[PDB]
Amino acid sequence: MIVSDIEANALLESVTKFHCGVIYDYSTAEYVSYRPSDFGAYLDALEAEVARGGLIVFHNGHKYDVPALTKLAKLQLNREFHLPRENCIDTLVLSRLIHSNLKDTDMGLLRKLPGKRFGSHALEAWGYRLGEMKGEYKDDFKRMLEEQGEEYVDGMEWWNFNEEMMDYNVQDVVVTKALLEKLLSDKHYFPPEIDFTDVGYTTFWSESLEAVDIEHRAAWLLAKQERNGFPFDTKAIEELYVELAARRSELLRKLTETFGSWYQPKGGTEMFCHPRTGKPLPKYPRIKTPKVGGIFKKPKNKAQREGREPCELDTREYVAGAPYTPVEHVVFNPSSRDHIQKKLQEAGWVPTKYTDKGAPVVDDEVLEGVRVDDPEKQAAIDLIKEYLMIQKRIGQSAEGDKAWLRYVAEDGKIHGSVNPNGAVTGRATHAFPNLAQIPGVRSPYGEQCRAAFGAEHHLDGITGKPWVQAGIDASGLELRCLAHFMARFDNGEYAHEILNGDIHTKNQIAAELPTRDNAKTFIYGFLYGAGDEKIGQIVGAGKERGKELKKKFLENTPAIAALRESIQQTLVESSQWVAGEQQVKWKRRWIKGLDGRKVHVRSPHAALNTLLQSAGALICKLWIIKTEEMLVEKGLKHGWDGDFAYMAWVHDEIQVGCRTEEIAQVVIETAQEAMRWVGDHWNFRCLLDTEGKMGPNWAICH
Amino acid sequence: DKIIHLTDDSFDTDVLKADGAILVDFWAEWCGPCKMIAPILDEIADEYQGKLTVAKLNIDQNPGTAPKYGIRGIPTLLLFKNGEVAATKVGALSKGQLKEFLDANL
DNA sequence: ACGGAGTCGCGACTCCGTTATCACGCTATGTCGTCAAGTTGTACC
DNA sequence: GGTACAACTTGACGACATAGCGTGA
Ligand SMILES: Cc1cn([C@H]2C[C@H](O)[C@@H](COP(=O)(O)OP(=O)(O)OP(=O)(O)O)O2)c(=O)[nH]c1=O
Ligand SMILES: [Mg+2]
Repeated sequence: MIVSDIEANALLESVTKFHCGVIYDYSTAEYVSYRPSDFGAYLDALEAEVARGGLIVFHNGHKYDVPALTKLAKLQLNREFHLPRENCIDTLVLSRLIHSNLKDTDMGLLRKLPGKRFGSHALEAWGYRLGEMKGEYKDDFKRMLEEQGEEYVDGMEWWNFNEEMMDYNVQDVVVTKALLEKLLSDKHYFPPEIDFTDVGYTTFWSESLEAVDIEHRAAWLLAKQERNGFPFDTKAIEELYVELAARRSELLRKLTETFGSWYQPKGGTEMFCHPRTGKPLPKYPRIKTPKVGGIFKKPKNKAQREGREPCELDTREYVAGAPYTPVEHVVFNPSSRDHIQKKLQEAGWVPTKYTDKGAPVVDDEVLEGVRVDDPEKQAAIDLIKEYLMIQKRIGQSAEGDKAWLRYVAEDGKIHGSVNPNGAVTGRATHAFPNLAQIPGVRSPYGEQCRAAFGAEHHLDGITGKPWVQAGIDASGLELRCLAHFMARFDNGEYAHEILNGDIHTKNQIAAELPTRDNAKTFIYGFLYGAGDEKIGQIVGAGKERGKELKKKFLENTPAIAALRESIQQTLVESSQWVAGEQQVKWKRRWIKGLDGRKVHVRSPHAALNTLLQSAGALICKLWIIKTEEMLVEKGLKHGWDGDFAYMAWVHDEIQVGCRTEEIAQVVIETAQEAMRWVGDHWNFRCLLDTEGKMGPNWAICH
Repeated sequence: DKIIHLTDDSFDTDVLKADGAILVDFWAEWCGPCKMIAPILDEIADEYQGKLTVAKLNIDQNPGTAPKYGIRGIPTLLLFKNGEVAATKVGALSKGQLKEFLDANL
């Protein structure tokens, strides 16, 4: 077993030089210092460690270090350097797996961290947490440039190898070693009876918990998805941007000819009091009072000193001791809720629902609810809502900071990172290109936004053909998970009933709801315990109707209350009552999942969510890992030059860009067989079903 | 009355070519230093009656004139020598300060 | 733990309740640090 | 009379922290 770390000149898109690599070994207990010319010896040491059956440990090695070494080995020596999967261990994945809750424990320690590392899984953050940090290379280089005198550039420190970078790499290696020993000090996720630093790779992957293997296979597959990427349609996005900009100018002209301008009291600094006594009054907006001013200036001449010649007049137009109201000529901005609320007060409408800071609720429900006497403004409310929607679409598409047109690289492929663990419940999150924010198939222009996303925009590298995209989704995931949990209460009757037709369609017929996704939203809100006002807001009716539907479904399915009572008596000790808070004692801060993780719980009425979301996330994660493993072992090839590629793993649904429709059908059948394998492996008491679609883009695949 | 309340059209037709010293107040409903300075202006309208023109203008009910003259702060009293702007001061003055400001311009 | 409300024999006595949930993004707006430049009291030859 | 000077003040500008609200599963 060795622990290594590298140092490149740039990120994955611009890496072209290997600076230094430091190796520590347990069999020698010595530091192995290298040079920029020792790149071949570094690769030979790694290949010897793989051939000896050892384990090489990096920090975030799956996303950066392994493909960086592969690209450097290719572009320098033209030698195929491809390390195996099981001989690589990440410390970031183990840290995210063991310490899955940093926000509820980082406070009380901030006395250590500088402040910017609050809830950070970086390598320097653990260097401050383990009290082993001797400076920073970036701060040292900034001090160096300020010592010489020339200006600072953020990229110059990754251009030249030096002893400071060498010692920084040594510090990174020893922080990685201390962090690895701290994570191997665990007892639940790792049995301490076997010294894991002196075992084989098969012994290490077999004598630990299943969750570590699941997490590392998921990290390897997500790194493969990152180096794959997702296509894009630049001309269609630019045509949509021009169309939305023209319609935005059209609606801005309509709203500026509908409404008018006014004055805003923004600008006051000092304090106003009662002119009779001196008591402050909160019934006035903020004003300002100057401190220097008058009428006549200082006497400079002799007759000015004698009062004969009048002095110079007050040019600055302010007098010391005259309070005024500093205002500005605000123009009506329809992207300002405050301006919309001001105009609705001036139209004669009385707001009802308020927030915690006095300003009333301004959303689509109350904009449908406003009924005034003016038909022109009553029609212009719809133009306000359409302007807000188009402003949201443009801010998502191009004018935002995290813009698609700003993040698409030169290959036309979107490269957006994905955090594997992410949230505390185990469900994965998405980085700065957020693929979850892409609208659905019924929002206005979201059909065109999904039609601009497809696998047909990448031609073949040899034949030059548009590919075929395959999308596979699961239906009733959490509901069949709930059936699996409460089968031991209701003798499997709900699990037998859920396989008879679509459960969401049957609930839609039973509740008389307009759309299937509205039925999904309602049954999820009833599952996770919504209030009566929230149920009435979803169903579009009153809280009496909400209580009627809640009592009807609760008397239809009585096992849910028994399951909630079982959990409440399971992990919760007691519960006190504050007028504004709720003191609840647990003495059990976590719930064991399907694999055996310590999934942290936040709330006693969210422990059910903590159970079910973790169950669905683990099912989907091991499902896609098994699907990838089966598609490898059946004889296909993963990648752009091969046959298929993974490009979308947002939530409970994959998109696979195959080569032909027969290959896509093989992928769908393989995903179905992998889903049945998971349902047989984890002792699933019901049947799991998938649904695969075959279209050129997301307009057909979903 | 004592202080003539004007509109935008009355301002444009009876201020710019009125041939006299015209003092126009700019006031809003929700403030408030104008409520302080308004009895002072009512006293000056009787003290200096027969030598200048004292008027008031609402910046809320007349949205034309105040964006044309570009007012950043209210109250603000503008002295009009033959209609055009000659001298002005921003704030809520007192009676003696306002009398000194009028004596410093005549 | 006091508001909402079921109830004792319509006012008050007394019993129940109390969250939809994890992610990210964003334009608006108030706070506060930083700075360019006069200025106005001011101390002394 | 004169002359430097030094904190005060006014105005502008930029980084930063919420605020509901909007997307998805
Ligand atoms: C849509 C939605 C999902 N979820 C959670 C629970 C769901 O089981 C999970 C994914 O939801 P879905 O995948 O939309 O539910 P589904 O699998 O039954 O239907 P479909 O085949 O059309 O995809 O995310 C919510 O908590 N609130 C929501 O509004
Ligand atoms: Mg689904």
